[PDB]
Amino acid sequence: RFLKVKNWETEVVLTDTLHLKSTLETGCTEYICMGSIMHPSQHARRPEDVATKDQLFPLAKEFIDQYYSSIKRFGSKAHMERLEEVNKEIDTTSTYQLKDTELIYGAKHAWRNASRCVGRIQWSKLQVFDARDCTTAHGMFNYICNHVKYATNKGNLRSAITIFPQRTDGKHDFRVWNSQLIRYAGYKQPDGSTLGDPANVQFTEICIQQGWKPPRGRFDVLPLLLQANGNDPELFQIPPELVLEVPIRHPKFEWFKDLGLKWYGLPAVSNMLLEIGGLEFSACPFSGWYMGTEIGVRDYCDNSRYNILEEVAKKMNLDMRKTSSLWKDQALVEINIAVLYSFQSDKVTIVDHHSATESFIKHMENEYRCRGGCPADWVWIVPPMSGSITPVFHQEMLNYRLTPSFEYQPDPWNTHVWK
Amino acid sequence: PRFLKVKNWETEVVLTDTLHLKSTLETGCTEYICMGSIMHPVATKDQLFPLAKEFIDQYYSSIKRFGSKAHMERLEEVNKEIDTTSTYQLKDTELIYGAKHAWRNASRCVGRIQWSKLQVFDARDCTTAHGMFNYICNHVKYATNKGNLRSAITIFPQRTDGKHDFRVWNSQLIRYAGYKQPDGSTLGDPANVQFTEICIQQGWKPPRGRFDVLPLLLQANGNDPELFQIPPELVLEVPIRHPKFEWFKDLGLKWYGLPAVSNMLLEIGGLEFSACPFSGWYMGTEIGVRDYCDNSRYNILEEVAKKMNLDMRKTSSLWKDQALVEINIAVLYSFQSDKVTIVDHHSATESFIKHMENEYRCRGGCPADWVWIVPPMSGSITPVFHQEMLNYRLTPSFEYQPDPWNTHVWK
Ligand code: HEM
Ligand code: HEM
Ligand SMILES: Cc1cc(N)nc2cc(-c3ccc(CN)cc3O)c(F)cc12
Ligand SMILES: C[C@H](O)[C@H](O)[C@H]1CNc2nc(N)[nH]c(=O)c2N1
Ligand SMILES: C[C@H](O)[C@H](O)[C@H]1CNc2nc(N)[nH]c(=O)c2N1
Ligand SMILES: [Zn+2]
Repeated sequence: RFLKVKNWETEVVLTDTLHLKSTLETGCTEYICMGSIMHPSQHARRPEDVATKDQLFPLAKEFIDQYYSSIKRFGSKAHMERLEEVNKEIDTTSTYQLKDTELIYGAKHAWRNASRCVGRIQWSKLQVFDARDCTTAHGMFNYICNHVKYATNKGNLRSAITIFPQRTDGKHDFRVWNSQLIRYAGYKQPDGSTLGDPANVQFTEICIQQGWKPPRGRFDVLPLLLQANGNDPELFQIPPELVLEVPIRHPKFEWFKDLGLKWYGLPAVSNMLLEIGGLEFSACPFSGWYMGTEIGVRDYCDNSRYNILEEVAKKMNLDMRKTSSLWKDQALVEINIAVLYSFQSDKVTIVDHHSATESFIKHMENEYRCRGGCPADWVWIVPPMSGSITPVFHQEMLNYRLTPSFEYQPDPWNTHVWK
Repeated sequence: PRFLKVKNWETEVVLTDTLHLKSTLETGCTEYICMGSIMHPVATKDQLFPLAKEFIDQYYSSIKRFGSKAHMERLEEVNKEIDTTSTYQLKDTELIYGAKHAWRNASRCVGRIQWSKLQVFDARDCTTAHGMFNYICNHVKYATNKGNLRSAITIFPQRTDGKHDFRVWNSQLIRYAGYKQPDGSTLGDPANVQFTEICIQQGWKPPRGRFDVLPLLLQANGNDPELFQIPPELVLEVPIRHPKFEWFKDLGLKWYGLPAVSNMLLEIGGLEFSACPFSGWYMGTEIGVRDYCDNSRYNILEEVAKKMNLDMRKTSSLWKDQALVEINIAVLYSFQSDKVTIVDHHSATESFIKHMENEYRCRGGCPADWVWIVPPMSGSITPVFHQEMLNYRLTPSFEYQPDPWNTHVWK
């Protein structure tokens, strides 16, 4: 009917009606909950390849209706002409093209609708770069460099998305093969161990297998692997002066900087799909700024990532014989103190998990007040350390799928037919 | 489908869940909205019949006697009781099987690797609050075992018409009192302020100290609850000191050794056991993260951080995180030093992954609530964080029930 959420620390109760506008299956049923499944559902709004008219047009009407409602038209002359324009365009090309305003609206609302994102208080402050005129990998690389430069802004980071041509028949996709624009290589060592970042071992190897000569260090910025109009991907080296990096040091442990650690300042996800009114932008790299835990809890401490916990623990002279000394927990805190201290000292935008979660609670209040709800995925909103001492831990959330949205998509190398 | 797969993204291990086909009651989610983080989303004859059948069939299957002569006669014997008396009585074997499987089925419990080692105390002959007290004392003494804790449950008479319920009004058997002061401050445990007032109103004379063990408030056969003081020599306690910080013991903190939850309802075969206190042993973060460090609890976070000379001006110093770790170190060190059973969140989550994999092997699945299985601190460095889990409701089960003072008709 109409669902309430309660915060068990403040007793604030919020009432959700926005979920009634949700279209896609979450994967749950009355009998099974899938809220901890990474990809619970395959319910897409359109089928395989180029859809028929009765498949694409109703999705397009819905988005156009939604956009003209958002600006307090709907039924206006411009709205009705737009519907005719979309209809003729689908009739004559089997697709349609978004206006600049519709594109900007759709990208912001994809971010506004991203139930897993704790950063959404910023959703309407997003710089949209229209790259729909792009035709080649070289052009994609040019757009990405300008994105990286604008978004980095000498450390005063600015949220941005660059949107490449939409999918047509599915054999002409634009893709950024990288998962993020900036990532460190991972090297599969002969003695079975791993040098660099273990997440990227496979992609690192694709790059090598494509002709990349690895410098074979521990912080090798990977090349860009860009695919335009379904052609074979091409390698490009981001100019180093565009890749802002922060040396990790600790405000008290002077031996910390001697660990020779750094991280990059710009998180820019580049393997997701942006879906607006039935159109699918398979290359839409988007960026904001880091929550400190994303580098220092996940990027340094996952067992299949950097795993430098022990060395920080060893350097801290901790009992590592048994878990009940909580040596992992102690080192994990110090690493996250160090990451934040370094980014703040170099005036690179960063947010701690206490501040980001507090902002999200505020965003939730705003969304329920003016929009009747806010989709939120508790499993992803709660930070990976110190969860119960942040306000989101005690906040009930409702998760549901609204459109426009960002969607997962398969890595292109499982799909690509080379030439 | 016929199968559902769950993946561990750290180890790549993939398990196949067929057990969820046997879940019969709701999760609260719908096909279009997930309620995985909502905390909480008498039977007629014709209602009781199929629920009893399902449970007896399940029990006779478990003992490899399905379809047997004893199975068919038990079935017939149950239907006659339902027909004649509108209820039925579990055999002792079924009671034990039911209690153990309600724990096995508890999707929010990370401790379930131990489920088959549960001491079941049958208290269905109890008739008065005094009798309940006697049963609960023996439970406490048995489970505590001088620090070598043993899990146990004590099952009081089932619900009949809803007007004669047995209830433990306490939420746990052993909790400390909370007193709100005229100046707005709180003495003791702020989580128990409401129940503390209920006890004082029933005549309890509070010591008005910081660690007053609350009295038992016991309701038998639907009568007004009655107060009892647990004998102090039965309440094992642990003074909290720190292995490095000399000053920690000067906070004067202690905790009780035995977690014993007493406000939930045990449901077996449609029968409802409204009074069923059960106990295990602590995971350290249940005391150290939640029992001292929720802003609605003791709030020695600020005290520990002060004594640590931490920069408490900005959050980005992570003073709260730093002080939370040390309190949890102290909790574990103290219990281990006093030889009182406790488990840290790393050991517990690792054991639970082993348990889950074993349940998938022999049982076809294991329902699990990631929101609750993942510990309240250092989540991603524990192995359950990367473990996909399926949540569904099997019966027998433990269920929430409203506080008895909300619905009780005072005599
Ligand atoms: C501006 C500062 C931002 C912060 C601090 C932030 C924070 C986060 C974090 C911590 C996550 C979970 C990541 C993890 O732990 O693995 C997340 C997820 C996500 N963010 Fe944001 N974010 C920001 C901006 C943005 C922007 C600009 C977009 C797109 C326009 C975006 C879209 C998303 C999406 C789609 C997800 C979920 C992806 C998935 O399903 O896996 N975020 N965010
Ligand atoms: C013996 C060691 C045990 C350990 C270490 C353990 C651990 C835990 C923990 C940490 C939680 C989450 C509590 C919270 O974070 O607030 C939990 C929940 C739970 N435990 Fe266990 N437990 C144990 C024994 C038992 C026993 C013996 C039973 C019943 C026979 C039981 C039934 C439950 C139930 C029903 C819940 C969830 C309650 C709810 O729905 O809110 N546990 N357990
Ligand atoms: C825009 C933005 C900023 C930020 N600071 N962080 C993000 C993290 C993610 C994410 C990445 C990878 C995965 C899967 N490993 C899930 C995510 O939610 C994302 F998409 C966008 C982010
Ligand atoms: C809002 C949320 O559902 C609630 O605060 C839950 C979250 N997960 C939890 N997990 C555990 N183990 N214990 C809890 O008390 C809670 N609280
Ligand atoms: C199994 C689990 O659902 C999965 O690993 C999720 C859990 N929650 C997460 N939360 C965040 N923020 N980031 C993650 O990668 C994950 N991983
Ligand atoms: Zn769900």
